[PDB]
Amino acid sequence: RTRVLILGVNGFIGNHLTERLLREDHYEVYGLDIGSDAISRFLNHPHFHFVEGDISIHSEWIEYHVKKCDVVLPLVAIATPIEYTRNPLRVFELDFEENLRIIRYCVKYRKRIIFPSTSEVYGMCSDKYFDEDHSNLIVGPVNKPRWIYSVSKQLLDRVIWAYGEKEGLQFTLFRPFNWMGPRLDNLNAARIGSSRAITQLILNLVEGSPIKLIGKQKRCFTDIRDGIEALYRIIENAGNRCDGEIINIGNPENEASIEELGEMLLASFEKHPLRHHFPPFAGFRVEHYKPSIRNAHRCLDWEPKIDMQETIDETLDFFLRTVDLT
Repeated sequence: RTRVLILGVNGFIGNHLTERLLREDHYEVYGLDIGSDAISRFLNHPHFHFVEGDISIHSEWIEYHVKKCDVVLPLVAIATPIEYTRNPLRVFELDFEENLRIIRYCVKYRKRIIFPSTSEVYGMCSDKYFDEDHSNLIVGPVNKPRWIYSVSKQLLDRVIWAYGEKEGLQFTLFRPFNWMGPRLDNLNAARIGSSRAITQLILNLVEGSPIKLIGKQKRCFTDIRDGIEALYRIIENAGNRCDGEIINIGNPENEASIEELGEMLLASFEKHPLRHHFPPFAGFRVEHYKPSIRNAHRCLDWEPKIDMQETIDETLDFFLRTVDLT
């Protein structure tokens, strides 16, 4: 069966992607990380193999699994805004330099690489719907440090594209738009996956802190149920329709501003069985951004199905029931 190397498996995507692949009968999953607390349910599974490791520290050990496997999924990256501006150099070394090494192992051993790009690469693009193949990418002056993340991920994309063009690297790039659902990534985990904005809000509701509002700008959210299904089809690569493709993965109908998202969580929150176990709501303390999903349609015959309310209730519910009250 197909050997899937998941680098940074101890989190949101690794958990859902693993559960999925394992439901099928033709995948062998090699999940590499420094801890397994988040995928313990899979440790004793016959087709799962935890691999002790760290992409900043290990060189050889990782190169070896790239060669030993068929498809590689690099999920390790610092994807926390405050950090873009706080420890930018560390964000560049991990996100850019260390992943570049993995990309290179992939071209060297002729392996398929499914790389998580970012929805942030579009920047201040005026298109109502961001198009992987046509939208221009707009960022601010170099003196506006917040963009180092976006531009870094973008340069990587370009380098992957270059290897695909001049050296036969087989690949697929995916750009997830605010994925959410059960088993969210810890706010400070350097693993790509779950929307930090919504997990910060749930955190607010859980800790009794207020929801801070810049809350104007609107965003698209995607249920992990719909998102992981898409990712899974990219691994399937039916008819190889994904080779050389860049695919946005989001539900363009779930639009909502920070304040609207918050309002939605509050509602589901106030009606939740465990509501009494959480502090009273602290209150609210004072452009476009939609993805085009044509490529997803084309390459995957994919279309988001879960209704937004359903996603809101479930993500919150699972979170509340998982909270360690003691």
